[PDB]
Amino acid sequence: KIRTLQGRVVSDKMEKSIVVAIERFVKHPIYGKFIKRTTKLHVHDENNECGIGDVVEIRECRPLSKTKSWTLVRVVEKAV
Amino acid sequence: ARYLGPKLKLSRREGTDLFLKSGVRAIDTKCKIEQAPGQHGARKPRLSDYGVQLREKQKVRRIYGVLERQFRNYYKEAARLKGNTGENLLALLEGRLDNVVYRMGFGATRAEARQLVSHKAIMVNGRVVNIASYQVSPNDVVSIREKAKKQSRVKAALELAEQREKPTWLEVDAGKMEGTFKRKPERSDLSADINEHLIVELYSK
Amino acid sequence: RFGRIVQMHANKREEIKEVRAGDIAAAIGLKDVTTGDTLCDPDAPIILERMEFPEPVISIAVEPKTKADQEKMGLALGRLAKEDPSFRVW
Amino acid sequence: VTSYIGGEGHNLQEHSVILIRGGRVKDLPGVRYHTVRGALDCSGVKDRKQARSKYGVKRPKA
Amino acid sequence: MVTIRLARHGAKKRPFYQVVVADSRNARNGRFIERVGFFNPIASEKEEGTRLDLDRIAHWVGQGATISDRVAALIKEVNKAA
Amino acid sequence: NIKSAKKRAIQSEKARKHNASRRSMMRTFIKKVYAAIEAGDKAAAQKAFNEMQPIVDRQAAKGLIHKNKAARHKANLTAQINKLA
RNA sequence: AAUUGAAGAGUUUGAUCAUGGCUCAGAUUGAACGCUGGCGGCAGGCCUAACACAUGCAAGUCGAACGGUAACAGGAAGAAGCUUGCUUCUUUGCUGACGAGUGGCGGACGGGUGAGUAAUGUCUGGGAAACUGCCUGAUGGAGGGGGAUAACUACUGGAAACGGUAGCUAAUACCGCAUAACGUCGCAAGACCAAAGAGGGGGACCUUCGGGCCUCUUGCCAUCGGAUGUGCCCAGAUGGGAUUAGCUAGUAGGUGGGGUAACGGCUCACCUAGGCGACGAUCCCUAGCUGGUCUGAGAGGAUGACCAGCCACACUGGAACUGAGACACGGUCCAGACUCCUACGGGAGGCAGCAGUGGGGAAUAUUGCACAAUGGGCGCAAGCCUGAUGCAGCCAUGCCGCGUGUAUGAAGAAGGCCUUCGGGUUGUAAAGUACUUUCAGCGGGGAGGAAGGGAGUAAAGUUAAUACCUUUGCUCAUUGACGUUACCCGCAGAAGAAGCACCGGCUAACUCCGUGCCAGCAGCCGCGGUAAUACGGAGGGUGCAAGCGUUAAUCGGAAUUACUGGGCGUAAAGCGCACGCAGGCGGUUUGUUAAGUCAGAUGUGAAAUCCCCGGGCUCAACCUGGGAACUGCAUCUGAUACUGGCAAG
Repeated sequence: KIRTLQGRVVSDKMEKSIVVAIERFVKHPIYGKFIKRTTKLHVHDENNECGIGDVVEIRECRPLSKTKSWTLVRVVEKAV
Repeated sequence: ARYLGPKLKLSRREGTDLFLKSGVRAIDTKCKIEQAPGQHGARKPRLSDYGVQLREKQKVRRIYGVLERQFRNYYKEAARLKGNTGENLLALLEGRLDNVVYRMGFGATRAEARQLVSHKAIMVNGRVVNIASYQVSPNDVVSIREKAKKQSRVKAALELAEQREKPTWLEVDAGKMEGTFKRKPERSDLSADINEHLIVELYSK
Repeated sequence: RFGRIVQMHANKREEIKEVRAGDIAAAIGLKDVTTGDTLCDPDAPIILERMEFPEPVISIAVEPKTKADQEKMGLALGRLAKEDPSFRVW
Repeated sequence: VTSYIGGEGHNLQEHSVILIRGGRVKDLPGVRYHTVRGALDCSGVKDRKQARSKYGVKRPKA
Repeated sequence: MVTIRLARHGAKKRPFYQVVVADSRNARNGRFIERVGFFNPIASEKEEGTRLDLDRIAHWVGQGATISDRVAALIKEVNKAA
Repeated sequence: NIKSAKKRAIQSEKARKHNASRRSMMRTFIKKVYAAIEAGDKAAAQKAFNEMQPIVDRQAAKGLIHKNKAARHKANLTAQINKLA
């Protein structure tokens, strides 16, 4: 297939853009305990679709903005 | 950097003879061995464990005159290879040129032996070599230069060394000095008064 | 050696690559040369032309402003020790 | 800082460019260095024919 | 202009070379694309003195490489029939 | 310094004198086109765009302006006029 | 075959066991210093002030682009000596060559340094919206004309640097025009864009006697790809401080114009009121990063010199030009500071390029030799240039090899140091005897590092031509900086060549004399108060060795930062106690997902370095073959226990 992430929608107080958060359960280098290492990405999407709290397939693309360089594929798990 | 000092004084510091001044007087009479290395060597110490490791390290050193910097290289080399480091240390040390010169009987003492080797009078395997720390590789041969042959040092080495035990893993021509060296030196084919775990324990730290 | 050769028009430097007989030039480098030295051609016959050494006359003394300049005092006057024949240091 | 003057009979004075190497002089409180004799204006010791690598005495002529 | 030249290794008076494919602008012993074979000029009598990777040198030809002087001469010294 | 490749200085000065003139020749033709787009009269905008097109493509052959920049300036003009009329 | 690998001791107390720091035994160094010092090989050699720099060199080449020729040598009609062809010279760019210039290509590479830089960078693994001289493959063309302008000329300005004025000739210089396509733009139809000629040989036709004509060699411009390099985006990793809590205002995103090789707030206009932050934002201090080096059993700790990749800077700060590529070390312009020339008007330059200097400092080299080999620039090539590089010099700084002799030799010498005074020890150590004689000193031989390239010749190509050019064998004469080389052979002779530290315990090794808490020793504990194995001097003895100690430095030992691998009642340490958000962890059952996890595959993990089995310098250090390794990371396909997410109980 192609490189695509899972993420979670965080900051949608703006237009045609979203800051997603993707969780990384990495292993600590020296202490061996798994830490919930967060990662936040300015991700471009199409016209204002979703809200907060929904897992969102997102793939790498052109640098559409200064920071936004990823594209939202689809919205999964709509909730309250 | 060789040793260049009074010779049997090391043997009286080690008690026994390490065959360092064999020569014509093949009996150690004018030596007063064991109880007089110095003005106060007429007594005995409690001789701690560090000392008994060091004095044993000194004996294996003094038969072949290996300086510590050169000596430590063998321990780095023996532990590098396979097998036992106690066995490998002496095995690679037996391959020294003056050691095989002595084991084949071309020299009656190692100082007399190395004087032949350093003055490039030995054509080992087809090439004259003047550096005594040359590894005499397994399954080989060693010849002597004919144009510097038999100047009364070789014949006296031929006389005395044929009275002394006739070594095992090699063959002496005994007519015109054509030494052949065949196999790997085994732990059982040794002087056996030396120990080995005294050395490799000291060199761990 | 012979590093660089200069014709020396009153402490002005023009480069000389070859010197003939009878000309004056300055040889730059020359670590151990003294006054009136007979520089000859080696791997060849060696010549000599030097016989004179003039007189010293009045000896005075000195002491610098501090002792931190005393290493330069022996050096800079030692720098002057190489130059003049009739100028000694005690 | 302070420093210790090893040996005996030093020709030191009010100003002398000397050289300093570190080392605790434990019996002296608050002195942490040793002047190396064999250096600059702090000259060598006399009658120190033994252990002369420290104190900078040369080998006697023979 | 990627070339196939020599890079000098070894000690003083006892040289050694490994013929390498590199970008010609770069230094001699520096950044190279790929080592392809080696060469010994003081190759004492053992048969191994050169082991040239002939097929990639033939492959780099199609990619537009400029085979240098002695590198081409070593191919003429170590022929294409042996 | 006084290296004898310092003619590259004056070889660049006559080069820049050649360039900036011909560089402005391009830009001024773009100004005439852009003035017509502020004007809006179509035939004046079309003919000017049909005038400077041989001028733009020619300097691409001389390499003073990159081909894609020259391709951009074609795509700039025709997009502005078509949305106008 | 490729990790066969981990020690402890002294010290609190009258004595003991612990807790617990301090210190030593080991290795290592870009080391300095003290004393000593014979040679060779491979190495390394400004760590501090990115402090300021004198001088010589560090980047030119092209005549196969062109007008020309200022030098040099020529055939050359001739000049004059006058030994009538022996020569002094005048013609002359018509030859081989060639400054000064126009033009082409390079100079953006190599070489240096680590100030800045805590993330614009770097290492790792991926991506899409590009550009890419030279080298390369394919598909075609390569028509026809023009105006100036150096150079150079006549005048003239200046001390030079450098000009200024009026004429003048060429170009593979520049500028149109023709003519376009698998090219650019455009929904489309269509519109528009390029190019240059030089060098060799010659049958025959034509020769305005140049040439055209043919062939060959090469260059040229357009389009789509290769290769290489380059710019760019994204995820993670990449220091110390919270006595650094809020931070930001083109700042976070949209839209449209412009910009950009290409993407984007890149840059403005207008709108939206957001973006980053406890997984540490912002701020201050320090620092180039990495492969790796050192140590360690390993995990980690310290570090980033030399060699190699990357990045940044080029006197300080700012900007742009040119060009394939620079916001440019040895380019331009401007501002500032600092120096140099001067005729006083005006100009010139940047060692953080190789040496070299003053200075700073404990601390570091020669203004050296050759373009012979490797590499690079330009060129058809020959060749030219090359402080890259190869080499030489100085310096034990380091690692490695070697020597200063061997054997014999007892009156157990003399002498010294002792002596329970009888002897013992130094010590077979010296002398003397007989031999060996490396390296050094000296005289002769002697590799290889050298492949090429030059002229000729034969052959195959080659074309209308047996010519040219190209390839191929072939012969001759040659190419060596280093370099009286590596190495070898002989001569004379034991002869030119051994020190430094320690000796109370730790720790291998003791007596005597002097000295009396003095003089001093000392890493720690501690010695010296008149019998000191610890102080200094002898003698003796031990360690190490062309080095040996001292200091500094890092890890070790130190399980005294404890991830592997520590503690908290009294030894240092439970907040005085409680509630509680973030956060950490979380009973049990089924279903589901595969994030974590594990298995297999793939790409990569640059080379070197490190390790193993080998090979070459006589050995070794050292150079070097393959392999292993690089324990990682990313992607892809699976397994469903355990942990997590989700749904239900």
